[PDB]
Amino acid sequence: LCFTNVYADSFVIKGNEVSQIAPGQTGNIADYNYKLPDDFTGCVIAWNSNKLDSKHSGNYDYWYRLFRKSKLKPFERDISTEIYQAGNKPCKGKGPNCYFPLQSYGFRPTYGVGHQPYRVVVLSFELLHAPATVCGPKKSTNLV
Amino acid sequence: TTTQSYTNSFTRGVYYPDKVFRSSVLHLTQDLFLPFFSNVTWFHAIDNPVLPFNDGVYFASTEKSNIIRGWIFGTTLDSKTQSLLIVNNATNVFIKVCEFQFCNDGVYSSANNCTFEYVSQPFLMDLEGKQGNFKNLREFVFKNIDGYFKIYSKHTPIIGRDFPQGFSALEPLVDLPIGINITRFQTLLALNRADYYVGYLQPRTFLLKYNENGTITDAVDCALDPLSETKCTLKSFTVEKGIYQTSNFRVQPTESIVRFPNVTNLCPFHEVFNATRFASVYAWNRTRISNCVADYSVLYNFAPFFAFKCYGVSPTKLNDLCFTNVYADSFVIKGNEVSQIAPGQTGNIADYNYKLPDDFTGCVIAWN
Amino acid sequence: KNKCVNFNFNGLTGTGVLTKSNKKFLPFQQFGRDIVDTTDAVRDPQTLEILDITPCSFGGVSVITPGTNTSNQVAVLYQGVNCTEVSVAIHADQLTPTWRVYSTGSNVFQTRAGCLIGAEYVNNSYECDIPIGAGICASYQTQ
Amino acid sequence: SQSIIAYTMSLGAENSVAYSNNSIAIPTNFTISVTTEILPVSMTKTSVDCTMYICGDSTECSNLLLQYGSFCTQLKRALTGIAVEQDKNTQEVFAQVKQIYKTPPIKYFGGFNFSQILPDPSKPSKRSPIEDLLFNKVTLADAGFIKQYGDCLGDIAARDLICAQKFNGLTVLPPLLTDEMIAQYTSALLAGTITSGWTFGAGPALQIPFPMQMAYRFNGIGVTQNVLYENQKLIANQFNSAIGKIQDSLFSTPSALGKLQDVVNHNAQALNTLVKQLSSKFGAISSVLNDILSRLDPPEAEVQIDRLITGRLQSLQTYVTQQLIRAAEIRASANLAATKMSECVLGQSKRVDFCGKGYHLMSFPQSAPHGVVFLH
Amino acid sequence: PVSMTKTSVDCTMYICGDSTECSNLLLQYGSFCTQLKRALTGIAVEQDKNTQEVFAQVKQIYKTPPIKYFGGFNFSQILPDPSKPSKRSPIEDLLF
Amino acid sequence: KFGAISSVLNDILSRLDPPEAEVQIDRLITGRLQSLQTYVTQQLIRAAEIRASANLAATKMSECVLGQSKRVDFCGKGYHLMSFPQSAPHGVVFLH
Amino acid sequence: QVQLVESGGGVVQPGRSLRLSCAASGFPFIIYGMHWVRQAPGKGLEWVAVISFDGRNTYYADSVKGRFTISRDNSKNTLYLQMNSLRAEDTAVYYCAKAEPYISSFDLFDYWGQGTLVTVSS
Amino acid sequence: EIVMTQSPATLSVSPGERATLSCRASQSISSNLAWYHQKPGQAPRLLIYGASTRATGIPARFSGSGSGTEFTLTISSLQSEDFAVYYCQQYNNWPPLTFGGGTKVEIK
Ligand SMILES: *[C@@H]1O[C@H](CO)[C@@H](O[C@@H]2O[C@H](CO)[C@@H](O)[C@H](O)[C@@H]2O)[C@H](O)[C@H]1NC(C)=O
Ligand SMILES: *[C@@H]1O[C@H](CO)[C@@H](O[C@@H]2O[C@H](CO)[C@@H](O)[C@H](O)[C@@H]2O)[C@H](O)[C@H]1NC(C)=O
Ligand SMILES: *[C@@H]1O[C@H](CO)[C@@H](O[C@@H]2O[C@H](CO)[C@@H](O)[C@H](O)[C@@H]2O)[C@H](O)[C@H]1NC(C)=O
Ligand SMILES: *[C@@H]1O[C@H](CO)[C@@H](O)[C@H](O)[C@H]1NC(C)=O
Ligand SMILES: *[C@@H]1O[C@H](CO)[C@@H](O)[C@H](O)[C@H]1NC(C)=O
Ligand SMILES: *[C@@H]1O[C@H](CO)[C@@H](O)[C@H](O)[C@H]1NC(C)=O
Ligand SMILES: *[C@@H]1O[C@H](CO)[C@@H](O)[C@H](O)[C@H]1NC(C)=O
Ligand SMILES: *[C@@H]1O[C@H](CO)[C@@H](O)[C@H](O)[C@H]1NC(C)=O
Ligand SMILES: *[C@@H]1O[C@H](CO)[C@@H](O)[C@H](O)[C@H]1NC(C)=O
Ligand SMILES: *[C@@H]1O[C@H](CO)[C@@H](O)[C@H](O)[C@H]1NC(C)=O
Ligand SMILES: *[C@@H]1O[C@H](CO)[C@@H](O)[C@H](O)[C@H]1NC(C)=O
Ligand SMILES: *[C@@H]1O[C@H](CO)[C@@H](O)[C@H](O)[C@H]1NC(C)=O
Ligand SMILES: *[C@@H]1O[C@H](CO)[C@@H](O)[C@H](O)[C@H]1NC(C)=O
Ligand SMILES: *[C@@H]1O[C@H](CO)[C@@H](O)[C@H](O)[C@H]1NC(C)=O
Ligand SMILES: *[C@@H]1O[C@H](CO)[C@@H](O)[C@H](O)[C@H]1NC(C)=O
Ligand SMILES: *[C@@H]1O[C@H](CO)[C@@H](O)[C@H](O)[C@H]1NC(C)=O
Ligand SMILES: *[C@@H]1O[C@H](CO)[C@@H](O)[C@H](O)[C@H]1NC(C)=O
Repeated sequence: LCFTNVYADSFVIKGNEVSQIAPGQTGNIADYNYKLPDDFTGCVIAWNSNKLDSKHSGNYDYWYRLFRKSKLKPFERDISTEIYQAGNKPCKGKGPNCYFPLQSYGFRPTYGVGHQPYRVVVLSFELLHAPATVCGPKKSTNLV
Repeated sequence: TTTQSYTNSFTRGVYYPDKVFRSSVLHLTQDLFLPFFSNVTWFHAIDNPVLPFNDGVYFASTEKSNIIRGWIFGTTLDSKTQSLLIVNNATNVFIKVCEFQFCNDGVYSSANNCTFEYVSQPFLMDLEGKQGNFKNLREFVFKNIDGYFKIYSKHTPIIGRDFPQGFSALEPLVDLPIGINITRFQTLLALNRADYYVGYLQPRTFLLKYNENGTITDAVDCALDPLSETKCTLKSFTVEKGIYQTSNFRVQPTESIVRFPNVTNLCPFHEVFNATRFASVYAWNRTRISNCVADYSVLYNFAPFFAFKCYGVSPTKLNDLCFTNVYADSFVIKGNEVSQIAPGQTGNIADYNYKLPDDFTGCVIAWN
Repeated sequence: KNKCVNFNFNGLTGTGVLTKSNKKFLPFQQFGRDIVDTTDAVRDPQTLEILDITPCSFGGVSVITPGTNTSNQVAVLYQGVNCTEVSVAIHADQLTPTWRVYSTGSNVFQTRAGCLIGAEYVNNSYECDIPIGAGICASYQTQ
Repeated sequence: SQSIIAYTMSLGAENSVAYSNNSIAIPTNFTISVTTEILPVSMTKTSVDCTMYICGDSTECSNLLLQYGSFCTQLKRALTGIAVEQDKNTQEVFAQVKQIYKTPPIKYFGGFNFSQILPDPSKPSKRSPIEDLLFNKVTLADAGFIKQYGDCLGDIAARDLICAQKFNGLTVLPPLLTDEMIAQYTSALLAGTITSGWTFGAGPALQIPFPMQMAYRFNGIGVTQNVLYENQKLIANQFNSAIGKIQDSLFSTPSALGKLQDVVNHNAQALNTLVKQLSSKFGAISSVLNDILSRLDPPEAEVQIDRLITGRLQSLQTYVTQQLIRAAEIRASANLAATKMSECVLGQSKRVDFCGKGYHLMSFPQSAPHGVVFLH
Repeated sequence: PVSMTKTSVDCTMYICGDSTECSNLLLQYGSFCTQLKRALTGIAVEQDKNTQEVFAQVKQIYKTPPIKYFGGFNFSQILPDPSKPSKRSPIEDLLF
Repeated sequence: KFGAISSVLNDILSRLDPPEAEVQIDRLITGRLQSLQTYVTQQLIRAAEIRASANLAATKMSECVLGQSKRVDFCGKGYHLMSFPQSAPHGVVFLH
Repeated sequence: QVQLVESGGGVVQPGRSLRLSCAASGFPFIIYGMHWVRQAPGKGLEWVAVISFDGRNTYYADSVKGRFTISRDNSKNTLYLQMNSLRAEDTAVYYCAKAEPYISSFDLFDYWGQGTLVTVSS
Repeated sequence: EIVMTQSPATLSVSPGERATLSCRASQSISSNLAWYHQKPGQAPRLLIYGASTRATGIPARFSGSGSGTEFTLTISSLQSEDFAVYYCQQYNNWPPLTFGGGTKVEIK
């Protein structure tokens, strides 16, 4: 095939998130962290990686968001540290009724399969009858 | 002591199916209506038999002032299944779905586990023109479709003889979601100081004529005579002179013949169940069963089973399925090991002698 | 009331205009319908009054233009709408057409097939040139 | 004393003739009979609209419909052609003369009474009593030229068929020629044919006294003018009696105008079925678009939305095809009516059983709703 | 030609041979083939009217005189033949 | 597209697995066939109207050209004398 | 008093047909379902067929399904059982039993008829 | 199909004492079971419905108990009209109808 441009998005998620990650799905990751378009034309790749995101005594380096004002548009990022507002209190901080938008995605070498550090990269294409910047191995013959 | 004479229901027992206003329309509905001219059971009073309840019941009664208080519904009429009570006193009503014990006559003797107590205006409205000749006739309709006990009524001192002939609709009164299970019906009597007309509803199609204020002036049954369908196929109440094609007719089949050339198609089931040297579990003989018709009655008569559990198929449903191949692994084993042999199990046999896969589509048979 | 409004009456979602009615609703009745199963009346939950529901205003627009080499003036005909209803709609700017034809007052005509805006009226009679409808024809004529 | 019987049909009264080598039968008296003939000329002009019918003010449904191609432009041309064809049918049938003539102020045409068919000044519609009977015996479900918008809220009771059709976006357009100027056309034609003879249908109108026109029609049927000139009063009285009795024949009969009523009923029934098809699920979760969009996920709701589209559009296609067939039959009838008018009215026709049973003399046109009525 | 064969095609029997579920799902498409039945009925009535118009042009049935000598013209090939039970001319017999 | 992923068969056959490609293929077939059916139906209607016009033209030629017609307003306005035919692309023209 | 009397039984050859009847009186027959129950000699009771209070719902035992037909006539207070293709094992005595709604539509056989014998032999 | 096994095939007791009968079900039927009385040559008579409720017009000497799959029928005092065959019938599974083998009670 011939693709005009290819977009690669890479992120580490948990086991059930692999089932979650798909166009037009439900869940906190699917609505606040990463949303694919309904007419998605591409591939998603998942492989288990428990040797790079795990160590003795744990590793809480990764992050994920559960609190956002509205849904996430497809292919739109929302990196920010704004405390979610509960009700009408303007609280700016952690604790009562004013929560941090994002929580730890902490990983350890000994979890369940659904809780293992799954590595996920998505591939997105925009195939149509158009010019190409990406191609495949095929030699060009002579014109007759 | 009561009688069970028979009378003709005439045209009666039409209510408002829905809560939508119509004016000068001939809307056609499909629901549970009491049929047109038919037989109803006319009772008397002077003991209180328990009539059945199915697909609703039509109740009618004419009386001077009051001799009948309420009704009791539900199953087993005891302290094991939920029941009803719609007894009506002189001022109010006592709708409650509860687990009364029994009374044999201060109508209940237990209210342990029950709720949904309801009270409202009295149902029975009685008026007299300074004389008792205005025999108040009351028509009630109950049904229990998708729970939601509906009650319809229409109170009018009609001419006074008996079940009358003039048309009369029924206005809903209450609609409460009890929805437990109703199979019986009984009527309470007075305490101390010519009725009981009962009809049964059936699923039919009716054509109802509407007035211009939203009342039902008339109706036509769709299955009573050769006519009454002509008026339905070109929906109207006046049909001109002519010939109209209404519907079609079809004869029904009577018998069923299953003739075949030959059908024994013997399976080795006998050869696997009549064996004398069933191998041990450590070396389980596996017999391949193919090119035969699997009748499970031959397995039914040969062994007085003690464990005929099935996982992928129903034990009742085995003669209606076709299988590509059948494997019969036979091995004599101990008692507790019979319960041990099952998908997703553990033990000295489930791990070292014979392991059943978690996705096992078949049945096991154990007989002493 | 009387303004084209959106309503959500207990599940009923739709647009329309609501007025008083002289219905004879039974105390039990709640809704309204007609021959072809379309809602046409609703009992107000409060004050127990029957309010009818008229549809919105819609129709077709037809531009009656002369030959394009000869002029560039055109006239618009809003079909099936009283020309005071459309006139306030132009004034309130709530119509789907974003193209607005001038309304000089001398160009108004309430015909029987709609109302035409952009052409003036006379009281003479000529051979029909382009058919408009309901005994009316238009033409390009020298002043 | 009343019952239903079954019999075999009788083809007609048993009669025999008396042929012989030398025998003739020559009539010595005649009679004047005025029959009637009714022909539809046009039907109700309707102009359906897509999008609104299939996708009620929904952007997503419109976007989904856009993927089906040009299935909403070919259904907006058939209806326009049908309407233009109806207008052409009316123009051909009625507008046969170029100049409008007027009946003379006095009405004495040699004893012939023409008041029943002539316009009545007292009535405000300027129509003959016979036209009035034709009008009052035909009921129109939709006149079209009503502008009934503004009284759906004033309907007070449940809305009728017209308000509901407006609710569903199904409109009707008014005819170009109103029923008043059609009646004026018929009046001009009748005055021309009863004053100037048959000359006005060919060239300039030349006046001719009515007894002389009757005599030359008699001569055209093969009987000399002497017969008319000898018994003018008898034929005048017979003409008056026939004209008087056709009015009672139309008044007393249940329905002699069944064709026009059938046309109206067919159109109304087709519209009613098209409207009723809007409330069927076609195999989806529900028949309401606004409900299956707030109960279902967008990526899946498309499959349920793409059933109403096909059901509604197929219903619309059957409606338009049936309308085209009806238009073809109506056009054939209109062409026959135009030929009959041009032959029997503007002259005398020799074709047998064409302008009524028997030897033809004249014919008078009358206007009827969506049709014409002849008096042979 | 004057008329064609009248047909009365039946929806449920054609589409769903005595199958309750198939008839029930056919009922889901609304009044679709009711128009088809009405159209076929109209076709039948139209054919009957066609043959009536073409043939029943006279109201009194005449008969030929017993003697057939019409000045030398021999019509014996078109008038009905009494010997034939159907009472049809030889030309009609060939046509049949 | 008629609701498929794409309107080019060669594109939708190399961008989907065969078991799933049939679902998208079985929409183009139906759209194309409904378009074809609509075309053939309008063509039949047009052919009927053209046949009616051709029959009228043949009758007019046989009446006005090979004789003189007494019918009023048939062979032109006024008393008829002759008619001359002229050929036209997909039609005929008379000179009354 | 309620009386259930059966009739129509007798001797028959294999492969033939027979019809039984059970007349009912003394109770409101039209509002109850009825049952046919047979008992082969030396064996226990066996359930055969059932018909509802109007007639739309009928169920059959697997041993007689497709051969036995059950019907009623409310206008005469009689119950019928049409039998076709009789085999050897169909020799028994048949009882018509009134039904009384309990837990389900019909679970209790309250009144039983005297029954009639049917035997099949060559 | 729920099969219904009669623990006592045949019972023999003299008049006066108590007789106990047992009937078992293959699956759970709650308290849905009935008992019938059947003398040689007559029509069956209902005794107990619901496994614990006595039928109308029946002396108190009849009683039953049990739930699930194990059911018992008890007669306190046997009499001259009690020596007959007793059948236990299930009705929890409404679609089919099954009966027990039957117990014969006879004079010792
Ligand atoms: C031809 O037929 C006419 C009626 O069809 C006859 O006229 C009648 O004349 C009598 C008087 O003689 C009237 O009373 C009657 O009402 C009718 O007008 C006419 O006489 C007749 N001609 C001949 C020669 O008999
Ligand atoms: C022509 O025919 C008319 C019929 O409409 C005659 O009118 C009649 O007028 C009288 C009263 O003079 C009414 O009683 C009658 O009902 C009818 O309307 C009209 O007189 C007549 N005129 C001539 C000259 O024949
Ligand atoms: C009219 O024409 C008939 C032809 O069918 C004649 O009948 C024929 O008569 C010949 C004998 O000459 C037969 O051989 C033949 O089979 C047929 O019947 C008929 O005679 C004739 N009649 C007159 C009066 O011309
Ligand atoms: C800008 O738009 C892109 C594409 O939608 C989105 O990913 C990004 O987050 C936006 N910018 C910021 C700072 O949010
Ligand atoms: C009502 O019962 C009588 C007598 O039992 C019977 O003649 C009549 O047919 C019954 N009515 C109906 C509708 O079956
Ligand atoms: C009737 O029952 C209601 C409900 O409790 C009660 O309030 C009222 O006092 C009762 N009336 C009589 C007369 O007992
Ligand atoms: C009470 O009755 C309800 C309704 O039948 C039932 O759901 C609930 O389990 C019962 N609770 C007890 C304690 O019996
Ligand atoms: C009512 O009976 C039916 C049939 O046995 C059963 O499926 C349902 O659960 C019962 N309802 C209740 C509330 O017990
Ligand atoms: C009410 O009870 C009294 C006292 O026992 C008795 O005399 C009277 O007859 C009873 N009334 C009725 C209607 O039973
Ligand atoms: C309907 O309303 C009208 C108008 O008030 C009234 O005259 C008529 O009696 C009413 N009819 C009924 C049945 O309510
Ligand atoms: C198979 O069994 C049938 C039924 O008993 C019998 O008629 C048939 O003869 C048998 N097959 C052969 C080939 O004999
Ligand atoms: C073995 O077959 C014989 C012959 O029919 C039979 O009597 C016996 O019961 C069978 N035994 C088993 C265990 O199948
Ligand atoms: C299966 O193998 C065992 C080996 O001991 C043998 O005893 C038994 O008869 C075999 N079963 C068959 C051949 O059906
Ligand atoms: C424009 O149209 C008018 C119409 O009569 C014509 O006279 C004129 O010649 C046209 N212009 C050109 C350039 O042909
Ligand atoms: C134009 O004619 C109308 C009659 O159709 C008349 O009412 C009006 O006054 C006339 N206009 C003028 C300016 O006279
Ligand atoms: C007519 O003349 C012919 C001559 O042969 C004769 O046979 C016939 O009888 C005549 N007609 C009548 C009616 O007498
Ligand atoms: C439009 O015409 C007039 C003038 O405004 C008035 O009756 C009303 O506004 C409209 N007509 C109707 C019938 O609503």
